[PDB]
Amino acid sequence: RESGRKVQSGNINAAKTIADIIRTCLGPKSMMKMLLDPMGGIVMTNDGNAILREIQVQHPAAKSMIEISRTQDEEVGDGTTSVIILAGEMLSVAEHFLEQQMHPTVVISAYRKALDDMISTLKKISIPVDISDSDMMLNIINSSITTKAISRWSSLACNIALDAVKMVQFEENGRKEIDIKKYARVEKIPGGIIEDSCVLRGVMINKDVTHPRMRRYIKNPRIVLLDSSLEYKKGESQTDIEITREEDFTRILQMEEEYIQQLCEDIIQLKPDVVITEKGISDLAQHYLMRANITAIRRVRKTDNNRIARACGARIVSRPEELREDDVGTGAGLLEIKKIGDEYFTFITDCKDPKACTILLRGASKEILSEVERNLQDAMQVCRNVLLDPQLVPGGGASEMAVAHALTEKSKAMTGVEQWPYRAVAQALEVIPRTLIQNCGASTIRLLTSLRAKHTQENCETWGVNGETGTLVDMKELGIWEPLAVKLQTYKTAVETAVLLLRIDDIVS
Amino acid sequence: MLKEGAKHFSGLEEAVYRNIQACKELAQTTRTAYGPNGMNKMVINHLEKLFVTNDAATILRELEVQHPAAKMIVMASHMQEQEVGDGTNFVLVFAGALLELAEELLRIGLSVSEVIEGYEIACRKAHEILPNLVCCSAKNLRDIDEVSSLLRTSIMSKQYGNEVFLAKLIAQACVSIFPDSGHFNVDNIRVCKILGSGISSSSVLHGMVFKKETEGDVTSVKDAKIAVYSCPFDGMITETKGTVLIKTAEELMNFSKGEENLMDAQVKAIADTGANVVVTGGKVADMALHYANKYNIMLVRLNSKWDLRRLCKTVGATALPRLTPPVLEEMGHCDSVYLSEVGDTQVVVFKHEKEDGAISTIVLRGSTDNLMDDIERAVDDGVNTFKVLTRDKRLVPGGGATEIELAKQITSYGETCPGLEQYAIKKFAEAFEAIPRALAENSGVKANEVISKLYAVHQEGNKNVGLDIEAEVPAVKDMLEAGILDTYLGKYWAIKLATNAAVTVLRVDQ
Amino acid sequence: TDSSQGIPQLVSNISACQVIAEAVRTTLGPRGMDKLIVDGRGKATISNDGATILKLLDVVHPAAKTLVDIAKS
Amino acid sequence: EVARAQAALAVNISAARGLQDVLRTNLGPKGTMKMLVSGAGDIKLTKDGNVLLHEMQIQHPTASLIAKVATAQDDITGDGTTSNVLIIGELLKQADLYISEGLHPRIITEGFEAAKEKALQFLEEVKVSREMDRETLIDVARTSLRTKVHAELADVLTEAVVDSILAIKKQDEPIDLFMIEIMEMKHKSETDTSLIRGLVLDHGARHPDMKKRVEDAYILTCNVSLEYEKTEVNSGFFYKSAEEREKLVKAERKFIEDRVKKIIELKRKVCGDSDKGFVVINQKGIDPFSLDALSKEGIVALRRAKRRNMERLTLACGGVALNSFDDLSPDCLGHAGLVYEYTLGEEKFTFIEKCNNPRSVTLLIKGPNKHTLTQIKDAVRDGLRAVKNAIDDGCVVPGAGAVEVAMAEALIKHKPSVKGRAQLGVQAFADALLIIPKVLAQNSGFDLQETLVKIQAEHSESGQLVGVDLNTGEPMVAAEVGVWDNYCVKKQLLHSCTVIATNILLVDEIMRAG
Repeated sequence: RESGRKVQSGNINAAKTIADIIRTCLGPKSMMKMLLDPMGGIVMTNDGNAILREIQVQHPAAKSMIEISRTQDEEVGDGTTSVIILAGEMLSVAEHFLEQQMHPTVVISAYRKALDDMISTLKKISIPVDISDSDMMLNIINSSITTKAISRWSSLACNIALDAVKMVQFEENGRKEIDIKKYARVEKIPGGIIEDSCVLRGVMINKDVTHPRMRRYIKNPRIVLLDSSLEYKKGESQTDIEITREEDFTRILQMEEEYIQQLCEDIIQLKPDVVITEKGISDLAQHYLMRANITAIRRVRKTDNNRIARACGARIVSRPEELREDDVGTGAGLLEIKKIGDEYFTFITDCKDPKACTILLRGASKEILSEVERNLQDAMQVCRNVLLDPQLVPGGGASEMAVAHALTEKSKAMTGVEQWPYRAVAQALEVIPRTLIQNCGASTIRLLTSLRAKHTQENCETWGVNGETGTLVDMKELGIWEPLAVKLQTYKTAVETAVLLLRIDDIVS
Repeated sequence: MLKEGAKHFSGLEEAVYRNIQACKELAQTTRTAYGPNGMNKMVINHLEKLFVTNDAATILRELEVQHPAAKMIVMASHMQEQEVGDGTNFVLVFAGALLELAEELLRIGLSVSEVIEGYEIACRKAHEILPNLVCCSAKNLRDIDEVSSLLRTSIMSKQYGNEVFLAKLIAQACVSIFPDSGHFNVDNIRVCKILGSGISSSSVLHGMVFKKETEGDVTSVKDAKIAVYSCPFDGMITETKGTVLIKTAEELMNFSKGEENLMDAQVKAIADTGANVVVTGGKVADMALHYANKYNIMLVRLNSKWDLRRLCKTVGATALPRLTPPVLEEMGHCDSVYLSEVGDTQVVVFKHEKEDGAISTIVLRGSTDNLMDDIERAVDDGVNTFKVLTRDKRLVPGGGATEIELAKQITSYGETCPGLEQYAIKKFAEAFEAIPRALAENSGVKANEVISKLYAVHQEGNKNVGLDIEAEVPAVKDMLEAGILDTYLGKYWAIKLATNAAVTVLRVDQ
Repeated sequence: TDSSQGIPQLVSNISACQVIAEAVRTTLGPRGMDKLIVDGRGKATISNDGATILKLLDVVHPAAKTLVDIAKS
Repeated sequence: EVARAQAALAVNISAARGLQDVLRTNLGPKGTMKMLVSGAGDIKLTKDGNVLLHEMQIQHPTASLIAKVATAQDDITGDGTTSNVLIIGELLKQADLYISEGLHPRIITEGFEAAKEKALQFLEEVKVSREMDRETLIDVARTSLRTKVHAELADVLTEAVVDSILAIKKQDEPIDLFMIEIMEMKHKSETDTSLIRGLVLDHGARHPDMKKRVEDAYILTCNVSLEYEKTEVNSGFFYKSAEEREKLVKAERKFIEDRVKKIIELKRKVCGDSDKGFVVINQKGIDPFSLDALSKEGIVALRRAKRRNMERLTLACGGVALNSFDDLSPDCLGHAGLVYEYTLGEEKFTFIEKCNNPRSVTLLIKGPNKHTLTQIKDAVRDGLRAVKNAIDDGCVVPGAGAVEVAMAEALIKHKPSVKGRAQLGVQAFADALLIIPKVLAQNSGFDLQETLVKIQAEHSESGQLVGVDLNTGEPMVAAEVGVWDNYCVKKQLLHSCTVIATNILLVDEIMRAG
């Protein structure tokens, strides 16, 4: 039985002490968190998702901090370190001045109006980026690969990642909102080397098909996706027992191949040389196709065959008795199975429903593959937010101090009770401008002062704090940039958490 | 320690003090363990059995320590004992007081490496002047008196009271027969206690002495092939079974008839294969016995674990229990098989003589085994003292008279050099001094009365202490010119191995 | 492995050997103040001499065991 | 449990003090020996910067990370792991004072970086391209062994060290994966150590003098059973059916005489005479009545061979494993030029040298079979890993403090990054360099202040790389003493120190988790 301010302050003390070490983990210059296991194990990370899952939390508000980090992780995966930083000082600064005065609902609606004023200010500060220029996309990826500070061959993986996500931009909800990255697929290769690879059309497959079971190479013939009914007929048109007897062998087998050859004649109408079958696939059905001069494929998961259907832009047929070129294998299509290393890798290019290209990476080992991949994993996060919003916001304290001022004149204009949470959120925005001064090592009281002074003149349009040089730098000149969409949802999550724990005054069993 | 890490058992106090303090306490019982002794050490064991002894190698194996500095040095005392005989009493007591002097240099502020290299220069220079302190040699190892002259010091290092009769008797039991030109038995010298016929009636019996009573008649020939078996013969008794006390006694009679004809053929097949003596590590069967008398084959009623393994070594046999009719895979070696009554006990005597392949075994007769198993400890290092592997053993002054002969040289050598190694050479001459200081405190006088004289006599080689009045008041005892000798080699390793141990244990701080 | 040395070890052996000599001091005489000896046996045992009583003692001092073994000899 | 603002940094630096303090006297010939009985509860004699970390039951998380970090250094260098421990706590000492004055750790970490690459710039300046001649290889091998063991033991071992690495230059290999087999001889003195070009077989063929001198060795490294175990089964082990188990017995004795007759056809197949020898190395014991019959045919047949020897004899000499002795040509077998049965101890130790391919060189040490034999085992191991770096680089440098003050002169006096934020980290960086020459000489008796003022003047006077004599306490020139470090070694200790210093400096919470 828990109630009152003590739940509220316990919500404060838990959410604050989480964000303390993790804001030192912020910045490309950061401070690693140390985690001593009781077995003596050591964790030295900055990424809060590995942090929050490893640490032991006893307050369910601290468990809810993981849940809003699970919220940001499942939508993006990045900024999960940053969503918990902003949510601390929202409830740290405003609450105890006002919950000694005890108005929960007013601070909720103050948290409402802190959100939309930030939204318009995002459109004030963000100039649009080119979604038709690689170099406009390049420097923002270069801002992301230097976070882990890996540019061995991640720099050439910048162009591989942008030529995947910009290509796979196709996603509808009635107004074509595209925030997809699952339509892209990386190639996980132990052989070859990264640099003489490039993006290929369609959606490339590495997950199950690693063998030339399709053909060796295909120029003209189409791909066939089969979720249709390929279960053979045991009786005349009946489902009797299967072959387990010589008496069951002679009668039934004549009608077993009879169901299959009708399907095979329907498929040869579009002239393939490759047919993959997933649902209803039988052992006899995929080897009369061997007699029908088509090498047939099974044992593939469904998410492969969503990619393979997007590798050709065709609809997977549920009609068994008629197949067309306008049903499976849209257009001519291309299928290329070549040797990279020792294994023969299936590429499916020439995607009709065009603009579909995926990632081809190949390390000299799997470890050499995996290190470049994580940088390209962060890179495909960024371009997906570029597809989500084609405007770029300056990094550092340029975005934060600009919004931190606009709440103040909003607080002077509205000048109700909500004016006091605005200035509190205005200071809650500055903690990432605060923590970069420890992420560099400079005097924090002077740099926050001069960043206010640059808002007086320059309005902090592109002059924010750098935790790399400790000075208030042009984000145009230094190339520290990020999309508006990743900035908004990071702030949107921190608004959601601050409203959440403000409702929490009782924790009972 | 400031942190959760760093598990260690040594440090600033513990390495300086407690490592040396642990080596002090092990050397504390060895203050009177070499040379003349009034000191005795009762031990109850891990076997929890009452024994008194004066050999530290018996004591230190009963002793356990967690201090690795204290643990390491007793292995080096074994390394001298593996090489030469007695003097394993000396290795601990020399290095023990050596390290106590090293604390005093660490009291002053000397670096440990200055103390490390200081005794090393002193170890080399002493080993140079030490063969110049060779005063005699075993010119005739066939002589009984020249052999007994060496042995009186090592027996004194167990007990002063039995040094003279045993040193003759060991030479009477002939370690003299070895030319020592690569000839030394290590297990065909194995001392055989015969209970009864008290300790001055201890005797001589060359070749392998077996206390076990000779059963049956004597061998057909003394040139017999020796069959050494682990348990060929058995003896029957049983108790209640799974269903109690089995349903008949007919199969008990049926099993008893084949048992006699089994051991009838076992003595027969040994008689057929050429062996005319059987060695039974198990007990004797009655049905086996009365066919062995007609076959004229000598039998041993029982043997222990040590009896078979010496026979598998010396004769060259293989020990296995014969549940089959035995054949000869044992190749009898000894050409003379005797029965003797030693201590009025039927004693199996095997015998052969070769130039560098002879056998000559110590036998002891005493009315108490618990006395005689410590008397053999005076014999154990004394026989290995003959293993210098040379005829002329380069005999040095016995008793410890070489120590004051050395200590005059070393502190003179320590004065001439410069350095901070300079002091540890002078402390090294003090390490010779501590042993006769500890022995004279068992003699019955103070050390400063004694040690003043042995420095004041001169380079002499003769002047030392025993356990007499001449040891006490004048501190002059002819421990060179009265049948008291030591060899060069036992003195050479015991200084060497005590040095390398003490230098090793001084560097460690963990 | 335990050990005790020196004079405080040695005097401890002496007074241990005194107490068993305090017992038998006039047992060759017919007289004294009797001890019937009951052990985990649970049985009544008297004697007229000390040597039978010395066969009954499980000595706890090994130095005092030596004086037993000479006297038993 | 959590560790807050001051305490989380403080436990890390205070543990780095006493870790550096206990591991002080472990580098160079002033470096004293250490024992562990608290790592495994056994009498252990151990010396290395990495190996002492791995044995001690440490619970502080920093020393656990350094045991991981110095492992990457120990894979290349060996010694130098104890060099890395000394400079870390000294580097943490100066920067903590600035934090004790009140300063961000990150601005000092920012000053740790540009200070490092100037020293890395200085390493190309101070590297001395010497030849890889044997006497130049001796001076590296002298200071490597005298770090761990005595100098009298070192110089006997240094003779055996520098010749095997010249043999790996015949294979043109800069590194050492083979010729590193440490074989141990039963002795009582570890004063002796023999070098065999080929291999050392550790056994002696129960009926001796079969063929103890083989000038033409055709090697068969097999494991054929001649003492074959004979079992009667009906269940995979002993069963109750006495009727069934009897019929298998008649074929069990036919296997032993089968393998005896196969040896006779192989000797006439390979040799054809007794002038050319033939050697059988059996991993198992051989029948002595076979060892009598094989000895007359011109065959020596070694038995109970070690399974570790089984692969290495195939690599250098040759000879593959069978369970038969079928007719084989000398192409299927390997060759050795000379076979000699040597005896020391209770076992015969057959020397086998001048292989079909002298690819592996056996380092045979003698010793009293103690931890001293173990202590000379890893000492020559780190002796080989140090001169492994010598074949790697072209520049062998006078070390022992000669570079250390030479860096700190350029770092303090010349600001590389004259902006004051980074020069703060330079001051902690250059003062970190002083710890190796100053305290080992101070341990030798001439204290740290007399040593520093001498070597700073003399190197600024000469430019000749004056080091420090660790046996007097005063600086002497390491070019003539022969206390040298490689260009490969000195970079990594600069590399491994800095990266592990910055991350533990940049923590603020050490939380119990999992």
